[PDB]
Amino acid sequence: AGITQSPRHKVTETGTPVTLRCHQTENHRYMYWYRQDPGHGLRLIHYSYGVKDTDKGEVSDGYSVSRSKTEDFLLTLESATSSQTSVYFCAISELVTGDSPLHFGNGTRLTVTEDLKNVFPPEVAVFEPSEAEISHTQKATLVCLATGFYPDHVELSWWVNGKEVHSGVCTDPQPLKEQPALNDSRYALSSRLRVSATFWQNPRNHFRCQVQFYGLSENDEWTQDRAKPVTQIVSAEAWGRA
Amino acid sequence: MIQRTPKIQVYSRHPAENGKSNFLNCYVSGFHPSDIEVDLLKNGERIEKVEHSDLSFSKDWSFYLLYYTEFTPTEKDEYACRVNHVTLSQPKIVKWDRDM
Amino acid sequence: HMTEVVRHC
Amino acid sequence: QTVTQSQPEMSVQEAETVTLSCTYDTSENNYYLFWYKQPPSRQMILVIRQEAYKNRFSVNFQKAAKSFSLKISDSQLGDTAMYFCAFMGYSGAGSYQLTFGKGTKLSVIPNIQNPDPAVYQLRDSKSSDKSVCLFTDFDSQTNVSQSKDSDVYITDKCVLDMRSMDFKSNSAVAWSNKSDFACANAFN
Amino acid sequence: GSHSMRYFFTSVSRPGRGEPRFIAVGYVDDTQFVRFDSDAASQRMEPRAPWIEQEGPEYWDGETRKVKAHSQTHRVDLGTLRGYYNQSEAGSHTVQRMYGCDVGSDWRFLRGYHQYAYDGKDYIALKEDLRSWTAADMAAQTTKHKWEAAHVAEQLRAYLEGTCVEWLRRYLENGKETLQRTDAPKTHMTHHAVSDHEATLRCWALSFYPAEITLTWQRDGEDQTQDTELVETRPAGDGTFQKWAAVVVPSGQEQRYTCHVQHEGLPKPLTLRW
Repeated sequence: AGITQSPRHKVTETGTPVTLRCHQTENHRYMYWYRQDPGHGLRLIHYSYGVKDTDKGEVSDGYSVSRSKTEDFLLTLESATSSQTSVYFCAISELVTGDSPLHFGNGTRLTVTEDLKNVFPPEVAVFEPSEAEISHTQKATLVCLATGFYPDHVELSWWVNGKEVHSGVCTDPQPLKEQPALNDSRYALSSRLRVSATFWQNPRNHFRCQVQFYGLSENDEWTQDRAKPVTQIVSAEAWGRA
Repeated sequence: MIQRTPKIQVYSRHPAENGKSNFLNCYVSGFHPSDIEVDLLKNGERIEKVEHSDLSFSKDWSFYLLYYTEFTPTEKDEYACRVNHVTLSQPKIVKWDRDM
Repeated sequence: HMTEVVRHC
Repeated sequence: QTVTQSQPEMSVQEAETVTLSCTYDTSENNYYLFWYKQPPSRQMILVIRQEAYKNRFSVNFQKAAKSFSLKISDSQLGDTAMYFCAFMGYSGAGSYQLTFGKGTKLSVIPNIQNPDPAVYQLRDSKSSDKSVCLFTDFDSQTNVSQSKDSDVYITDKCVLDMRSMDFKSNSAVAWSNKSDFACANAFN
Repeated sequence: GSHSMRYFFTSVSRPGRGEPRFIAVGYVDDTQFVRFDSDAASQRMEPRAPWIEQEGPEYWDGETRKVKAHSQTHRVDLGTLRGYYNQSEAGSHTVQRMYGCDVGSDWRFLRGYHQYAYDGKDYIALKEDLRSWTAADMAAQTTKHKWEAAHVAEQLRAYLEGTCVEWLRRYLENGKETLQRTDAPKTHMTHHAVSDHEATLRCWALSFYPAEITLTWQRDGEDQTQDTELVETRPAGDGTFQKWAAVVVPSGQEQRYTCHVQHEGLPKPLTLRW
């Protein structure tokens, strides 16, 4: 299909302007910006029937679009509001029928923080399998706990002897709020990886929990003493124990 | 595209009987594009309350409009239709002749 | 009675 | 024009069949309907298409009823997703665009062959005096309490699949910021 | 006699002013009965003839929905066509659409049509048999493929063959006093001397309905085509029409020339002499 949205992840201070870029290679006439929000499905923000031809969707207000060229449909927020924390989807269509459907891009997670200082990278800790579990089930469960991050733009993955694994893994579907009473609470997320007792007890086996984090860019101001909460990987690890 | 000049016809709705209420029509047809200024004149000046039909067009695509007003004809009073359109060098005036 | 069948050219 | 998914959430046992409802409103003779699958990747994946004029997944298109139910037979665990119904006009309201329903989050539930519900205290690999509580191996009917205290955090359930051993197990995790937190009491 | 139902749509872009002008009017033979104007305040399909007023809310809400669907389609089409022809945003352009159905004396379906023009020239048109398009240009060829993909001709044909005639039948019934009347031409001849040696004979036909008429001049029983001038048939304003044909003739030869009038409400054609 061939959409790319830029950027894929973004944090923006309330009252800043921000633009989302939807790019197609297809030369298709019809482009769309929808936002996805719990309890509303996908709602149309604006659309474009062709070059320099744009009109308003049902959630128009707060957002402008521009269709300079065919290939690009740009979504712009003059003055960011917290209500505009959402997941943004671009869509493309040649004829808009059954056989020429809308094709969606992969989305953009944008959160509107009250302050860039509120952005923190995760800390990551691996917890070793409980002895009682091994002698009770002949299996071992590792837990990874990524805590303190904001916004909730992370990808957690397990690595065993330098390869990613999926079997035996399961990660919270949604992160948890550490301070639920803060509009800008920092987030926590956990995951389990489960192996045989045999596998855990083999000291040759290396286990790494990796948490990819999406944070500020080079172009973002940082005046605080703590390191800049840049896009980074943070990891914790454990060796098998005999 | 071919711009087409309007064909203009000034005439009354019913046969004109001096001292009987009638309607003065100016029918413009065969024109393109659609934008057109049309005036009904009483002695070389614009009448104010002039109605017009809803724009339509013929098989050849050219447009036609009827502009019409109410009036009673006198023996002495001159009536005309003033038309301007992208295809004219200057406003064109066609006198109402009831004797056609 | 008009038609519904009209589509972008 | 509007689309209605009346059930925000639904469950099915693995290998069994489930039907997600969808109705729509329109004043037009011709139009198109769609089902999109949204897995945790967040991608919007087209699954069914239907033109009004005229495989585990099937639709029951009842045009007079304005109903467009999606049936998933033989549910895999890979079918756990949010499913969206979408409407597209021909010339009338909502033509040249999609209008979505609110979605149905489908959870496909595995059978726990040998339940063995137990709470375990794990310790940090780094000398951290920090610890975590794992409640695992409970049967699919077990609902995990929400955190009584705000100092204690408890996750939703989560099913892992140890493909190698044809084995599935549920777990949740609980930690506390407080010192002297006991794992034995975490889930009570 | 035969009858028709025809709708006419005109869309005129106005650069620098916002939305294009959109006007729609609907006719049964030569009687307009509905209209929509993008510039009027109602934004509703409006009645223009007494007998359509009997239709209740669902008819009006429907036609308003439909006419707006046309309005929106044209609005896009102006932009699309400009691109098809690499024309600039500077000039005003026109899209026109006309479709309808004809029925015979038996009120049974005779023919249907749907044609579309940009800037006063044929762009694309349904063929006689309502199964395919005639697209002369490359731009129209592009449109033709889009309309094929969306089964436009299949669905139009169903409309034109069914709905179009069924509602014409209904209109003809509901307005039978208006629509089914035949008003025969009132005829007369005028005479004005051009020069010493020529005179104008003008053949007049007034207050006739329907508008279809033929006026022919005749010298010595033979059909005149030389010195003969026929104006556009023109509305009186009371639901009747007028037309005249003039011929320049040599003085004292007037009685050589006959005018011939043909119209539905004349069993025999009229031969008028001066």
